[PDB]
Amino acid sequence: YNLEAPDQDHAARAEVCSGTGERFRIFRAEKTYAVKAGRWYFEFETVTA
Amino acid sequence: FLQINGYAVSRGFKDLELDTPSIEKRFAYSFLQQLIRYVDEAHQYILE
Repeated sequence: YNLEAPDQDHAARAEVCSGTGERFRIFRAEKTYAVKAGRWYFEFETVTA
Repeated sequence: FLQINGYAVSRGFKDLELDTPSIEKRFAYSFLQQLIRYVDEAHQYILE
């Protein structure tokens, strides 16, 4: 008596298991360090993707 | 007034079963496979 399992279902939960207060966290430089003229560069390393 | 008195009207309880959830109803019964089947126009074209 052959058995056929239901086909695989995609995962759409989006792993959003954070607290209700936050879904993302924003880190910024201080307002006083605002640049208004010139050439500026900074680096962002991504430990995770 | 229904809602305030606490009566909730129910929509798809009639014929609540539809049996699709994309699990029992494989592919597209009436668009994709029906199109590719109607491509038998090509087979009858060969016969012509």
